[PDB]
Amino acid sequence: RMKQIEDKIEEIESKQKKIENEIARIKKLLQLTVWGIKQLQARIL
Amino acid sequence: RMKQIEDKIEEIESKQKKIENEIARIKKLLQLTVWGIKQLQARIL
Amino acid sequence: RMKQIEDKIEEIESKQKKIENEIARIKKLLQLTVWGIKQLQARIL
Amino acid sequence: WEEWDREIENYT
Amino acid sequence: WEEWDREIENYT
Amino acid sequence: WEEWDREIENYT
Ligand SMILES: [Cl-]
Repeated sequence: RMKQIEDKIEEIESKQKKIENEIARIKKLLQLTVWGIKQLQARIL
Repeated sequence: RMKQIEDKIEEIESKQKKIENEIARIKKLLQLTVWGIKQLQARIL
Repeated sequence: RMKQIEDKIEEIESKQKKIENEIARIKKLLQLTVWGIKQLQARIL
Repeated sequence: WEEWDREIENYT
Repeated sequence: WEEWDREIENYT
Repeated sequence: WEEWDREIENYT
């Protein structure tokens, strides 16, 4: 019961890293869409 | 002490599913804002 | 072994709050890029 | 652009 | 658009 | 805008 609970946590920790890395990419991806939004504004208005 | 630790993990796992589903929707939502950004560029520049 | 497993979970829970708060900000941030996308469309097309 | 807009409020 | 822009760097 | 576009599919 102990060991399996430690294995549950490894999984949780593993999935959490995945989450954090994806979020990092989402934030940069959002940085880029912001640039484009603001760029299109300059040309046009 | 064992049982409550297993209940903590159920919660954690539950909140983690919520997180992953929200992120899925955020990625598609970002796919859509990308389309619109690029579309507006074509018309204008 | 018990105690350290409870400390692992505190960390996990701590990192999960961070994740949820970041996601909240990402969703609002996306709300804003949507506005701008749609706004630029009106002016132009 | 309607699909685009329907999808916007859909995934949000 | 200033609120829009203030909010941009605000939530980022 | 190419860097912008290269980066788009890059981080996605
Ligand atoms: Cl998590």
